[PDB]
Formats: sequence, structure tokens, C-alpha cells
Amino acid sequence: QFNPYGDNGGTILGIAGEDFAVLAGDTRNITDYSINSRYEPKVFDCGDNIVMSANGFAADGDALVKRFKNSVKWYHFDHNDKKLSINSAARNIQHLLYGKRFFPYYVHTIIAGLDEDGKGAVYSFDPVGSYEREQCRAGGAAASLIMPFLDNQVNFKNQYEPGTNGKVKKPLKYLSVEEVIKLVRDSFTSATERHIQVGDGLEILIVTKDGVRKEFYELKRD
Amino acid sequence: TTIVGVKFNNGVVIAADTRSTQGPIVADKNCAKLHRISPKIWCAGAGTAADTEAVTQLIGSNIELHSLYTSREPRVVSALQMLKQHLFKYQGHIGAYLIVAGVDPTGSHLFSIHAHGSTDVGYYLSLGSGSLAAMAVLESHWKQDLTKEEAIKLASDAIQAGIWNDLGSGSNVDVCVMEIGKDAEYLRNYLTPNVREEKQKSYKFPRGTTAVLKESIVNICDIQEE
Amino acid sequence: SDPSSINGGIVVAMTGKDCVAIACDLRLGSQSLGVSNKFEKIFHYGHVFLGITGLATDVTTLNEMFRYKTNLYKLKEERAIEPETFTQLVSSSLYERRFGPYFVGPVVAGINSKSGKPFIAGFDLIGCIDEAKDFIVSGTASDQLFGMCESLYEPNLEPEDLFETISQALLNAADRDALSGWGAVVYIIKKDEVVKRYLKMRQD
Amino acid sequence: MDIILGIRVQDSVILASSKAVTRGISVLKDSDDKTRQLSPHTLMSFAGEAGDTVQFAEYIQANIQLYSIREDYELSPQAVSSFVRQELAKSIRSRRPYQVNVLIGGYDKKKNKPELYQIDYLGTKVELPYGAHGYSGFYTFSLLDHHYRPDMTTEEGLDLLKLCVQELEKRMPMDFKGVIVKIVDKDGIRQVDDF
Amino acid sequence: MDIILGIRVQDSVILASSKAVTRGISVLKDSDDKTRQLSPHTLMSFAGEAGDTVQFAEYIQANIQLYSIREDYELSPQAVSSFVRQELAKSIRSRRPYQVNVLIGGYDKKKNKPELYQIDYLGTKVELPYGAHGYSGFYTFSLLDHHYRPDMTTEEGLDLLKLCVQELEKRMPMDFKGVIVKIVDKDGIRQVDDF
Amino acid sequence: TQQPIVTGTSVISMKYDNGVIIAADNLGSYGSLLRFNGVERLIPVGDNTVVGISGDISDMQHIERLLKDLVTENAYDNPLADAEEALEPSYIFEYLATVMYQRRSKMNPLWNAIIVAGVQSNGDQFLRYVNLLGVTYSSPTLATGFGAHMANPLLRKVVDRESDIPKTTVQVAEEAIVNAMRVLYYRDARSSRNFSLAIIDKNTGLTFKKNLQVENMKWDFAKDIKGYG
Amino acid sequence: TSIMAVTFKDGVILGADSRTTTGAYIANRVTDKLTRVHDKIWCCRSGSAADTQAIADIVQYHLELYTSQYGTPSTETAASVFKELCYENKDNLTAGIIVAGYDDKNKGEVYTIPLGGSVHKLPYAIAGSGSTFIYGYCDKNFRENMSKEETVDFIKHSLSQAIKWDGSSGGVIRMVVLTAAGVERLIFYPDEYEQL
Amino acid sequence: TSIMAVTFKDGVILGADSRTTTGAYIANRVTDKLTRVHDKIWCCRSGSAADTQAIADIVQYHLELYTSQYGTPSTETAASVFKELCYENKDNLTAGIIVAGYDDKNKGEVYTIPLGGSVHKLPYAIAGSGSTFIYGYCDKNFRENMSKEETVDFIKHSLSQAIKWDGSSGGVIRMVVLTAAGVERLIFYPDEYEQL
Amino acid sequence: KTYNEDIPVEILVRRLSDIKQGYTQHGGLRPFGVSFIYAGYDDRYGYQL
Amino acid sequence: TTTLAFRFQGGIIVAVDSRATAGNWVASQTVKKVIEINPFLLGTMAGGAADCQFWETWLGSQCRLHELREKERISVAAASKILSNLVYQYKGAGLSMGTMICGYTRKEGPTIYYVDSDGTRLKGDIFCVGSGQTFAYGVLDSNYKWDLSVEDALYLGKRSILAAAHRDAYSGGSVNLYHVTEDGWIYHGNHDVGELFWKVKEEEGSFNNVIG
Repeated sequence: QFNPYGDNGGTILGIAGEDFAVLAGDTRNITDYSINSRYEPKVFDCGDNIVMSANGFAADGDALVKRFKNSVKWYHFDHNDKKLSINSAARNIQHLLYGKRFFPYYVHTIIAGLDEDGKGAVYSFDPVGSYEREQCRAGGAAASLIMPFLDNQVNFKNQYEPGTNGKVKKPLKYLSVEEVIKLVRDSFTSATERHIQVGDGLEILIVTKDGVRKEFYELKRD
Repeated sequence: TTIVGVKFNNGVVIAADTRSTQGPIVADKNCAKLHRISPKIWCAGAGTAADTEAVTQLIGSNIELHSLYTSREPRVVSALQMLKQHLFKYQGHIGAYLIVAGVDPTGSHLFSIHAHGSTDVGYYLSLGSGSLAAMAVLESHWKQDLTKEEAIKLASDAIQAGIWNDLGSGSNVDVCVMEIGKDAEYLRNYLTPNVREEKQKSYKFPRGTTAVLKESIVNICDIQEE
Repeated sequence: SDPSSINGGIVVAMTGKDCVAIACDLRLGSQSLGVSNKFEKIFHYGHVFLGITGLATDVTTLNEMFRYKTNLYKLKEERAIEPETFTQLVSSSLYERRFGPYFVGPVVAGINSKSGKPFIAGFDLIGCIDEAKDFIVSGTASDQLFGMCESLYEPNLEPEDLFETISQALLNAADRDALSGWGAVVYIIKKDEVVKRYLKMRQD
Repeated sequence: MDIILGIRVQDSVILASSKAVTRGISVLKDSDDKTRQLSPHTLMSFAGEAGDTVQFAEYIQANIQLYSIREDYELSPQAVSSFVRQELAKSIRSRRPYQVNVLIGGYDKKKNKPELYQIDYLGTKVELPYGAHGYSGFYTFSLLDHHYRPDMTTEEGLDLLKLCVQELEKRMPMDFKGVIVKIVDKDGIRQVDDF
Repeated sequence: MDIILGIRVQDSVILASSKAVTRGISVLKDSDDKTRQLSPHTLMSFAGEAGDTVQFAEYIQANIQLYSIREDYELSPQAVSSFVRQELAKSIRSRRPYQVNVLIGGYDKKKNKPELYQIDYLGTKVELPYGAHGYSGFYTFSLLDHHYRPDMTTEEGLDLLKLCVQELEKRMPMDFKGVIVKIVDKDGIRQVDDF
Repeated sequence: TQQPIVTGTSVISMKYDNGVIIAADNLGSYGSLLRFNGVERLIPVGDNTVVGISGDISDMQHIERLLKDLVTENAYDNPLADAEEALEPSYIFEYLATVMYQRRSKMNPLWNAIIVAGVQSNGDQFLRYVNLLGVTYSSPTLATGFGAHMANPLLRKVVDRESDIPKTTVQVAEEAIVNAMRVLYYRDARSSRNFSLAIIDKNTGLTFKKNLQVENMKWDFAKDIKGYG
Repeated sequence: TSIMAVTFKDGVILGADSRTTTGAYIANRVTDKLTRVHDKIWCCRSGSAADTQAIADIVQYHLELYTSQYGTPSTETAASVFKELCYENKDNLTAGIIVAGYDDKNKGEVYTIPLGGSVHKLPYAIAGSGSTFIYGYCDKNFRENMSKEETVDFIKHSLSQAIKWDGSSGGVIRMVVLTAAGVERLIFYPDEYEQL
Repeated sequence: TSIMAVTFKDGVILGADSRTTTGAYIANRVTDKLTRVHDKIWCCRSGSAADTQAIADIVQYHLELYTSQYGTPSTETAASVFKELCYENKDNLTAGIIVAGYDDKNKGEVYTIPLGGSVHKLPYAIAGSGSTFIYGYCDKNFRENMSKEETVDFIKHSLSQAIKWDGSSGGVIRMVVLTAAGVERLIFYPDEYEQL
Repeated sequence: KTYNEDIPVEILVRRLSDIKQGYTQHGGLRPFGVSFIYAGYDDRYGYQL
Repeated sequence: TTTLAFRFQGGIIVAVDSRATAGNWVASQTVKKVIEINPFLLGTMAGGAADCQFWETWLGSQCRLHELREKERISVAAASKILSNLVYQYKGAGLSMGTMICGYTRKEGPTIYYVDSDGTRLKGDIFCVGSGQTFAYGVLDSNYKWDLSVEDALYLGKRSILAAAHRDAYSGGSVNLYHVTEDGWIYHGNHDVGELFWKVKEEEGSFNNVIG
């Protein structure tokens, strides 16, 4: 017998901003209960202010980062050094996934960058095909831990003004690039203490109108 | 779940993790895992979480009986032979894998018992999911004839091997050191690694933030009479 | 499918300083179809509060089971049962039916009258006592609850900080879970005074 | 399975059960009643697994009537429901279950109020102002949110029910040959001969 | 569902097919039909499994029609059935079958005679004075062999179909929503609706 | 549907300051039957890399042959790629991996685990893993099979993380590997007394020691093990 | 795992390894597979580990009582006790015991019980699962009636081969010697036969 | 079956057993398992009777073609022909093949090929169904570079032990002697090897 | 437990009398020498003595 | 999931929900289940998400090479009949599908088709597909009217998904309504269901079984 998909855990978090975008993930790789690697990026730059992570099962997850960058290449070659949009890349990812549908990939992809308007944009794909635009979408194994805490501090989900008791919902505001560092670092602090596939390290890529910044923080060492 | 039980010259020291899991999710950051058959017969348990706690409580019951019916100290063997017998009837439908340790008048002991009724004896045994890792560290540093101050360090570094490399294991490391004809000392929370950082902010909220539909006061008190 | 996810249900419980709070949803489904938005999963024997999640029928069976056992305790020893003593009886009743068990996951929440300490405890299917002095969560949105609850919560809260935290914790998992929500009741349990506060929340 | 709707208006519980009974490939009987009178003001309608249903409906009717002739005072709907709940609980632990879903309607003469109750095959009692079991349920719980109002009279309630039936008749691909209606109210347990 | 009937009378082929489609747990259309013209005096009603019915209806249609323009010669209903069967047999042996049952009712121009052919998903044609398919077929057969006479007029075949319909409403455990009848006469293919 | 027949196990490896040490057991099991002894599985590829292969012996031998052919394909043309612009760990590795990924597509995989460890022409330690699924991961200490729970914890005492690559000398590093082989000879049923230890230093090259014994073994404590009672 | 027992002039010498594998992970490696079930009648356990030990406790209970009421058991008696527990729960209790012992009237005797539970007397026995590699060695070079020195080497040399060819056999070689002189334990560490 | 091959100083001697079971009914009790695939490179079949024969046929077609265009093949050349067919059909076919031949420049040689195909040099090799039983006796009684007459007797003793334990090997013991002199058949009838 | 309503006074008092009757009726066991006055309440007739 | 469409006198109202669950866990609350195939066609999303999202972009590819070749705008019946034959091929590979292609042309009127994985194609006047298609039918079919205003119809589409959303586990998020006219689809925007609900509880006086 051959069981050709395993897992390597990991957890990723994509947040769309309003002048930047955040695609972050942990660097821990596992197989079962043994820690394989403490450090191992999953959040690869592809240039053009697109960051991709195809997170989950590693062997698939490296295949769609290979095949993706190969197409960044062959686009730049046959369109006279065209700048790859978020829009273009998204629909292309869709084709690359969908084409294997009799032997699917078993990863959870998320992209991030700026769109063409000077705002953040995050699209998140299921392994089969489809996609939708986001403002938060976690993925990976501790998704269900990290997502509902991000919907309560960004979108202000089910909160009302103080002492209005349901009359008027709390107003949305813009979040600074600085503030969003705190949100992502705090989620994974809480995540480590309650989940056993996350820890060691956290690598946030933050995408702006000047370049891509890697910013590395430790977590609990188990 | 990494649980070592290391025998030494003047006693036995048995140490465990404080992590209790329910599936992949960490139920409790700190929970006890060392339980007490008898005041001189400690045990820690690995395998299925309910069936660790109850089977210890139950052969716990009958030994306490038995120690008082005999007007003498309850021996390590007494416990061992009842556990053993009890587990075999259900033919390995009760999931428990206990390291049993203890002192008694007839010396220091250390046993391991499988869910059916295999029992083994070394001078160091380990059970759990951590078993593999734990065991590696022991075989390098360990020798025959270890002092107390030696023993405890060997027990601690052994569970810490467990924490780093096993994911069913984590949080604090508990110890209980037993020496023959001296009181049994429980050092819960002996060695604390993985101390939780300060959260980036408070997530406290002003009054009135959430919406109530209705309120009431409901009574927990008995009926009164004026 | 799952014998504990076929009507859903959740219970969250938190401690504070000098207070506890427990809360459940009010959903009874039969699979996909919602049948009722007014079935309790919290009950009270004395001043102890026992929230019970999992399969629909065993919530109810188990309520009348402990109703029976709590009566005989009170009658013989001439007091209302304490939280800590009761937790041991919740464990044993599950374990008696070790095979083919009650497909529940209760939560014990009280404040001891003999020491004045918040005290909470939990159980799985077979029932392993899960100590805490944080919070214990149980049910079908429990993966979400464990993350969400930990993140807001600061160790020790005031009696009405505690109403704002455990209310938000419960709302946000319950509207990201399909078998939870649909009206919810949050209790604040102080020394001698329990208030039952229904919550305005999403019905869709 | 078979239709089984309840609707509890401010002065009567209106229960309805399907006429058609299909055992084998063919409808064998087209007018069979699926109810038993427990008490003069307590009615139990059933549908479920063929041949468990007959035994469980007649078993409970023996025990409730025995209790009624004893004290000469009929038990509340509240009580009946709980005794019903209790057996179904016991039957899934036993070797072979009774898988019989029942809607209990009764007029409680002690609160002087009508009351309806739903007990599923697992044994969950729920008070509800209307309810339903099986696949029948799916088309009428939504339609009933639209027109129900708590303060309705019985004849208003009968035309609502004939609306409910009508919706089932098209959208269900299983024939039921209309309902039989039976009302439970404080003057007794009566029938309606109109569909 | 899947009910198609044939009653050959001595001047007309009377094919009637169902007005209901059921996909999933509800009826999606209760006002539908399930028949395609082959020839202007050859009519094929088809029914059976999900989604093979439409796609195999139009495949065969493209084919009979290709011949019929090309040579401006109608085919014999006899010819027509052989082709349909040839295709059905072949698909059992090929990777992907078609599970569909067809009655091809036509009026031959050459002999001036109705001919009715019943083809199963296996692909066996067999000439019948009357024929059916599915479990629906069972109820109907026993009536046709009692009351049939081979000397019938058009109206007599219509009045007979009323008995068959009346029976089906009673015994059938499922809905089917009446039938559109189609009469393959020697003048055209003319549609009437049965009551 | 793939199934190994004959199996090899356990290859352990770690980084040190100026280079890497790779070592493996050499015993070709057949389940219960310990059927071969001396089955070398440290394949030196060039002079700056050892590739240690584990798993099925059948599959291993077929990629032993691929390994020799990479060197022959590189040696056509390129008179400046003699050894100075020849193969690096990083290239050898990639080729290995992209055959195995492709075989997983097919569902007829090479059932192995492969460590590649060397030192690159950059002057940089390299230590990576690829396996039967094609999961890539780099790691400062590494094992295959059942030494991924046994050997691994013990070597993670010495070289924990990337901050301690230049604090572990080759005097510690030999010993640590030696010590794991012993703990594996105790608790693992498919390991033999024979093991091969290879040191890749960048200033003294591939020093390839073959046929070391596991020595300094304790079994005296077994004398005071009597019956259970 | 390899277990054996060989008869010789002064009585019977029992022999065992000490590795007990489960899977690929060796649980215990100093296992004492040689159990006293009376005081001159010792046994050897192989097969399903909990199910052999359970039976042995019951046999011990039978013989301790047998001694106390009726007089001392024989090799024959003890083996019989063993058989009838394996035989009557022969679907679920899976046991291969070699019952070896020194009588003061018939000397050493060996019985072998395989997994069905049928007694068979033998002048040496081998049972296990590491003893399928040394079957041809044990028969060719064995002699009935060997002196003491010879016997101890015969069982060592076989287990050395068992160790070599079977990886579920390993560690210390334990021997218990049952004779009229008494009950003497010998222990042989690995260098002492890996030397050969 | 039980097949083996064993070297000595003039060349290599191949050994076999002519029992071939289908179930417990012997299909033919004088099957010759020793096959010539090149003039001086022989092989030993075991396992499924079809399977082994089809591959020995194709190695024989490929050494017919090797020797006619590339000069005489060595033991090695022939070994890698077998390996590469067994690898490419291990999930369709099963073979055990021991390959033994004489090269002039390297004397007698023995390669073994398990079911997945791997190639392994050895100085003696054992495969078959009765091979498990004689392992430990082989490793004691084997030298190297010994007289011809001692090799003929090592094989005799080994396969008489194999017949003693295994059901599925019996009948005459064939030998093929590859030397620089030529090919000598020997055959031993049951009553000679049964004593020795 | 089974009817989710508290036991009527009539029912609980007839039940005690039946156990007592039983021992004088069958088994050869002494009767229990006890006599109770029951003070009890129910919704059905209010106070009953 | 529950997506319905009805012909009336203005065109077709399409009405969709946005709750896309993974089961117990609710994946996203903002998933669009409307797919702009061109400016005169919209396709609903039902069954496999991935399968419908892909193939109806790719129907957009066959709409634009129909349009060019014939220099005339595509028939709605022609659109449906491209898609039908595509999913017939992949039947027995087990790809799941549930789409309503909705269009309005001037040479055929409003026409809905329901394209399905089977190869099944049914035209019609009302459909609802989803894992809560049963709730939706009830309200919509009683209060059905052919002769209806644009204003009433918009409230009727909303209300139908609402009823389904309330009892259905897997329905919610937000609803989105479109009104397909001749001249194109006009978007009527995004309404939250959990916020729509309380408005409709006061005004109508429905839902007397729901707390408040």
C-alpha cells in the first residue's frame, strides 16, 4: 500500500490591510509527534510584491511554489517585463491547482500583495480550485484557533458601542502597519499554549510600496 | 506524555510532565499526572486519560483496605499483582500504561505494566509517547550507583528531552523522590521551562460593549419564611 | 456521524477573582434542521452549575441522573453539596458505563462556600477530571473556544469584566461554527447571587 | 416517512397524521389512523419504523391509562412527555431500539392552557409551539415561521394547516393522500373530516 | 419518476410519459415532459436513469434526422428500433454505459400499420401490442391483458389509459403528476391531455 | 502499491563547525531475519558530499546507480568542472528530490529516506532530507527512520539551533554520533554492531572510516534483574 | 525470541535471551524469561507476553497448593497444569512454555507445549520464533547424555547463532541450571560469546 | 525448496532439491532447479514455479546476445541482467534467484537476488523455503578455500537438515560443479544423505 | 425522575404500606414495628395528613 | 448554501447566500455564489465550489468566442447546452455540480436553466438548489405571483434566503441579490442576514418562535 499524502502541519495567517498586506506563518515542520525542523520557511517571495505560501503537506506545498515562480518567469519573458498583478497571479494559481483534479494537491494556499489601487489584497484558495478575496483568512491546522480571534479585533465582529445595547454597531477603523505586528504576534502566543503544531518561530512578511520585509520572532520552544 | 522512572542506590525517583491533552488540543497547561495509590506507592500513568485516573483510584481503594487489614505497610508487589490481574480480564480494553514505583520495608522497587498484564523490571523504565526520547538520554548519562542529588538531575533532563522533542509532552516537570525509611517528597512544579511571555496588549473591554436581550435574577437559595 | 456532533452545543466556563461564569448556547438540531432555540444545557443543583454538551438525549438523561444523586446527598448530610465534592460524582457516573458511555462533556463550575475559592473542572466522554484555574471549554466549537478564550482573557477579572469576556468568547466561535449559536445564555455567578442574562446575538 | 405536524394555537393543539401506509412497494391501506388516545385530553401521534410503531404506541397507552384509573386524575402533558422520553432513552442502550418519533399534544387543565411537545427517536423532549418529524419537517418549519402568530383561533389555524399540506403535496415526491386532522382541546378530542 | 407506457391501438400508438422529475429529496419540476420526435410519424418516449435520458435522447435524434433529410425518405419504425438497440447493446460493453429504457412508437408509412417496440437498457427490442418498464409496469400490465381487444379505435385506447392512470394514483407509493399523452397517428403526432 | 522487501535502517547525521559528520548502520534486514551484514550505504559522491540512503535496499541500489551516473554526465565536456566547478551538495540534492516527487505522482515511489550532507564550494555546511513522499526540509541535526525519535533527541542536546554551529568541534561531534549508535544498538532491533562513520572536513577532505564497532557497553546491571515475584 | 532447554547427565539446563521486541522499539532488554513455578521446576516463556504471564501465575497457584496438600509435583505434573489452561482457552490465550525440571527420581525432563496446547516429551526443546534459524544446528551437534561443561557450551553456541540471525533475540544469555546440587544461575554478557 | 551455493578453491558448487509442492500434493518430485543460463554461469530458481522460469529464459536470451557480440560474460554481467528484470517487475512477479558462475580471472562467485531484486556479493548464499532452518549450521561449518571433497560434504549435511525440517524439500540432492575442468553432475539418493 | 413532577402524598403513602404488608404476607420475616404520621404537600389536594 | 432564482415580469431575481462551510467549521462568510459569465449572464454556485467557480469562468471563454463568430449575442439555451456536455464527460470521475445559468434575452424572454453533473438540464420558472433548498421553496411558492413589481420581488428574494438561513446550518454570512434585466444585471448589494433578521422581525411580525 502507498498512502502518498501525509502532513507537516503548520499554520499560516493572511490579513489584508489598506496600504500594506501581511502574509505570515510558522517555521515549524513536523511529522506526527517528532519535530523535524525548528526552522524551515514556507512563506516564499515571488517578486512583484506577491508573497505566497502553500501550506500543509510540504511535498505538494513546495511543488506549487516551484510551479508558481516558473510562471512568474515565463510571464516576464513573453510580455516584455510586465509587472505581475495580484489579479493575474490569482487566476493563474486557480489553473495550476484545478488541473490536477483526478489526483488533487492537499494544501491550502494563500497569496498576498498590493492590488492596483495601493491597498492590500489577500486571496485564499482551497486545494481543489476556487478562491475569494479576504481581510483575514487563517489556514493550516490551528486555523480554527486563530481565525475567530482576528475577526474580533479587525472587523469588530459582534461588538456594539458601549451602553447602546444593540442600537448601533461599533465603527470600523484603519489599522496601522505597526498595530498589525501586535495582532499577529499575539495570536501565535495564545496558539502555542493551546496547540502542539505551532511554535519555535514565526516569520511575518510585510509587503509595502518599497519592498518586502522579513521580521523574525521566536515563540515558545515547545 | 513523558514519564521516567529511574531507580537509584537509596531509592527511586519518578518524574512526569504536566500536559494533559484531548486530541491535538492542549486541555490543561498544568494538571497532575502523578497520583497516590498509598503514601509509599506512587504511580504515573500514560495512555487513555480517564482510564489512567480511575484505575489508580480503584486499585488505590483495595490496597488501602488491604494495608489496614494487615496492620502493616502496603508493599509494591501488593499493588502490582492486583493491577496486573484486574487488567487481564477485559483482555486489553482498558487503556493504561503505568510506571509504578515505590519503596517499602523490603527495599526499592520499580515496575512498568502494560494494558494487558506484561510487567517488566529494569532500574530505569519509561512509558508514554515520550518513551523513546526519555530513554535515549538515560542510557548515556546513567550508571549504577547514583546518589540523590545525582538522581534528580538525571530525572529532570530526561523529561526535558521529552518536552523538546515530543509534542504530546510539554509545560512544567513534576518530580516525586522516594527514599527508603524517609518521608516521600512531592515536589510538584520542580522545574519550569516554557514560561509564557507577556501578551502584546490587554483585551479588556469597557462596560456595555456586548448587547443584552433581557436580564433576570434566578434563585439558588431555599424558600424562606418571614 | 460523530455521536457528539448531531445536535452540536457548546459550553464555555471562565474564572475571575471571586466569581465564575458559565454559558451555553440554546441550539437543539437534528443534523442540518434546527428544531429549537430554547433547550437548556445548564442546570443547577443547589449553588453548583453543571453545563452538559454532546448528544441531545444524554444531556437530559444525565440531568435526571444527577437530580437523583444530589437529593440523597442533601438529605443525609443536611447541606447543599459543594462544587469540589460533586466533581468526583460526575467522573464516576460516566465511568460506570465505561463501555457504551454517555456521549457528553460536562463542565462543573462553582464557588466553594467553605473556602471562598472559584473552582472549575471538566470531563471528556469517559471522564478524566481536568483541573484548571483558567477556564474549561467543551462541545463542538471547542477547538475555536480554546484559542479565542485564551487570547482575550487576563488572569483574574472583575465580576463585570468577566461578563464582557466570556460573552465575546462565546459569540465569535459560535458564528464561525454551524452547529453552534442561535441564541445563547450567559450566567454570572457571584457568592450568593446568580443572574441569568440572555444575549442578543445573530440568529442566522 | 409519513406526515406528522403539530401546531399549537391559543386554545387547541391541532395534530395531523398521514392516511397512506406503504409497506412493500404498494400502498396496502389508505385510511389507517396513526394516533392513540392516552387520556381524554392527551393525544399521541406516531410515525417511524414499521412494526416498532404499533407495539410502542400501544405499550405507552397501557401504562398512562393504568396511572389514570388509579388516582382518577389524568397526568399532565408535561408528565406524559417525560415518561415517553424515558423509554426511548432505555431502548437505544438495549439490544434493539424502538425508533418511533412521536408528537404529544394535550390540553393541561391544571394550567388551563394548550401545550405541544416533540420527542425524537433518541428521546429528546422539547416544548415548541409547532413541530414536525422526518423529511416532512423540511418544507413546513419555514412556511410556519411566516404565518404563525401566537394568538390565533382554531379556524384560522385549520386554514394555515391546509396551506401546509398543500405545499407538501407538490414538493414531496412521496404520496400521502392528504392528512386526517384531529384536534385536542378542553371539550375533548375531536376530528375534522375536511382535508 | 420514470413511468412510460405504450398502448398500441389499430390506427394509433399511444405513448404517454411522466410530468415529474425528481432529483434530490424534492420535486424540482412538476410540469415537464420526456419525449422527442425522431421522425414526423415516429415518436420515442424515454425514461430511466439520471442525465443519460436527455443526452442519449438527442444523440439518437441527430442520427435519425440526418438520414431523413439526406434521403428525404422516412425510416420504418422497425428500422429505427434496430438502430437504437444497436447503440444500447454496444454501451454495455464500452467503458461508460447509458442506463435508459425507451419505447419507440411509430406509424409506418410503407405498411400503414402501428408498431411498438420496447427496448431495455441492455438492448433487446421486442414487438408488443402493449408494453411498460420499471415497477410501474407491474400495475398496468394486468389491466391491459384483461380488457384489450385488437380491433380498437383511437378513443377506446384513450379511455383504457384512464383506468391505468386511476390505478397508478392509488397503488404507486410515489408521485408522478399526471401524463401528457401523445398519439402517433398517420396525419402527424398530435398531443392531447388526459384528465 | 509499493511494499519494501529487504530493509535498511537508521542513518544519523549532524553539523559541526568546519563541516558535517554522517554515519549509518550496515545490516540488511528482512524483518525477523538479519540477512546481510556489510551493506555499505555511505555513497561518496565527488569528494565533498556523502549521500546516506535508508529504506528499501532494492530502491537504494537503483539510486546508487543514478548517483554514479550524475558524476559521469557532469564529467562530459566542461574541463573546468573537474572538481572545481563540479557538483555541490545542493545540486546533488535537488536531482535526488526531483526524481522522488515525480515518482509520487505516478504512485510507485522510491521508498527511501535520503540525507545529503557535505560542504559546498561556498564554504557552507549543508544538511538536508528528502524521502519517499518528497518532503524537503533542512535541519541542523538529522536522522532517518526510528532514529528520528531515538538518536535525534540526544544529538539535539549538542547542536540545538543555528546559533551553535560554530561552537561544536569535531572532538565533540564524533563522540555524539558514537554515543547515538550505541543507544540505537540498545533499543532498536534492526541495528548491528557494524557502523561506518565518515567525516567531511573541508580542510582535510572526505575521511571515510569503514567498519567501526560499538564498544564500551554496559550489561552488568542485568545481573540484579531477577523474577517479578 | 529464542528459548531452549537441554537434558544432560546431572539434570536439565535451561536457556533464554532477553530481548523482547514489540515492533521496532525494544521494550526491555534484561527480561528474565526464566520463571520459577515451584523450586526445582522452572519454565521458559515465549509468545504473547501478557497471556503467558497470566497463565503462569495460575500454574503457580495450582502447584503451591499441590505441594501443601498432596506432596511435591514432578516435571510431568507441572506441564500438565500448563497444558490444560492453554487447551481450554485455546482461541485467545496464546502460549508456548517449555517446562523443564529436575526430579529426584527421574532426573531432568523436558516438555514442549506449542500454541494449541499439546504436551510432547523431548530430550531438548526449542520453541519461540528465533529458534527457526537454529533448528538444523541444534539437531546435528546435540548429543543425549553430555557432561555439564559441554551442555553449557551447547546452549550458548546455539543462542549465539540465534542472536546473529534473529533480531528479536538479543542481549544477555541467561541460563538456569537445575541439578541435585541445586539451583544455580549463570549469566553470559555479549562480548563473552561475540568473541567466538 | 532449498537451494544454496557454496564456494571453494577450484570454483563454486551449486546445490538444490527437486521437490516442488503445489499445496501438499507434489506436482513433480524430480524437478531440476539447477539451470544453465550461460555455458559457465548457472542459476538456482526458487519460489513460484512459473515466475522463475520466465526470467531465466529472458536472461538466457540476453546472454545469447551478450556472448555473440561482446565476448564471454562474467558472473557479474549475468548478475546485473537478473537484478534489472526483477526490479522492473517486483509488483507483478516474484523471483528468488541465486546466481553462481565461474570466471577465469576471479574464480567461483556467488550473487544472491531476493524478491525486490538487490544484488549482494557473498561467499555462500541460501534461499528457498527450507533455507530458514539451516542458517545457523551454515555459519558454523563454513570455511573458505577448502578441498573439493569437503564442499560436496558441507552441502550434503546442510540440505539433509533442510529436508529433515521442511516439508517442501526432498528427493535427491543434485549438485553442479563449476570448476576450470568443466561441469560435473553429482546426484545423492535419499539413503546416503539421510545418514549423514 | 421519570415524570418530572414531585410525588403525590397518596402514592408515596400507599407504597410504604405495601412493603410493610409484604413481610406479614410472605417470607417468614418479622414485620417492622414502626408507625409514621406523614405531613406532606402536593398541588392535588393541598395538605394531607 | 441555498441559491434560488424566479422568473417574473422584470426578468429573473437571483438570490444567493454567502456562507461556505467545511462542515461544523464555517470557512468564510463573504463567498460570492454569483459568477459574471458576461454582462447578460449570471451563474449560481452550488455543490462543489471549485468545479462551478472554474468552469463558469471558462464558460465566459466560450461566451466570448460565440459572440465574435456569430456577431450576435448568445442564446441562454445555447449557453446551458455548452456546459451540459462538458460535465457529462467528467461523470464517473465524480465531480459535483449544481448550477443555475440565468439569462434574459429579447428573442426568447427570461429563461432559467439548471445545469447539473448528471447531464441533466431542466428549464423552469422556480428552482432552489443547496443543502437548504427545502426551506426556501416553502415561503417562495405560497407567496408566488407572475404579475409582480420590481420592488416587491427584491424583498421576496431576500426574505426567502432568510428563512432558509435561520434553520439551515450551512446557510448565512450575507445575502446578495441581483436583478437580471435585458440590458444587464444590476447588483442590489450586500445585506447581512443577522442584521436583516431583526428588521424583518419588527416590520412583518414574523417569527414568534424566536426570542425577542
